[PDB]
Amino acid sequence: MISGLSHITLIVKDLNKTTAFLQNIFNAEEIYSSSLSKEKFFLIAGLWICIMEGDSLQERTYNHIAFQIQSEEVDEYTERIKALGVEMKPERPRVQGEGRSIYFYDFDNHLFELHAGTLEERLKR
Amino acid sequence: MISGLSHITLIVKDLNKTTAFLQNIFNAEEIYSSGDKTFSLSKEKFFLIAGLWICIMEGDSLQERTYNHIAFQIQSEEVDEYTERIKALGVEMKPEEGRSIYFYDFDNHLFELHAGTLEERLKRY
Repeated sequence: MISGLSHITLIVKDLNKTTAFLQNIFNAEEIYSSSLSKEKFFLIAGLWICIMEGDSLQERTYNHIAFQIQSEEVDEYTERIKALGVEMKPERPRVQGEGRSIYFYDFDNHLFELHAGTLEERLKR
Repeated sequence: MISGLSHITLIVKDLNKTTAFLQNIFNAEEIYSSGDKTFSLSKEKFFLIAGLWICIMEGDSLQERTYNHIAFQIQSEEVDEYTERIKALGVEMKPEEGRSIYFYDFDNHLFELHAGTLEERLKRY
């Protein structure tokens, strides 16, 4: 059986610029630096994230990872995002029981979500 | 502060096919299903995999394959097993015994099953 999540790997054109983005917004903790290729490992809220430098670029889509935050934190995270001038999506339509979320991109078409809801709340079906 | 992973969202062209894929390889557990075509409401399902909340929505598949990917953890003893398990589903596998397995679903998503922990990966001290 699957024990759980091992890690998430992302490809970016500029590793040092992405590093700063991760360290600033997600308080990412760099735990490794290159090797087969140029890469860095970060710990983000317990999750092992791998960033590799490459010219590969996925077209933008709703395929994304979302991190858990608290409702009372949506505004502060919003100010933080605006400050770095990163691109933010507008309010997405949602149903009752679906908490607030903010969406923004990195520099390589990676959509990230900060969700203030709980799976339990969305199970009023 | 970001407390952790909320969920992972994947867009697929055919949920039924993808569902079976998730069930056969990851023992994915379906816990939610919505959608109503006569009401112009696209379908989506929520799955639990080794405790992780995974969301699937119907839409276009990635139009190209990249190295960005999600890696799930397993045991070294289970590598040969999953290798065969995945081969039996007929999906493409990257030959890249063994410590890590790479393969695509039906929508150009690259998955990895990885044996070994973060600690193990960074033992070089």
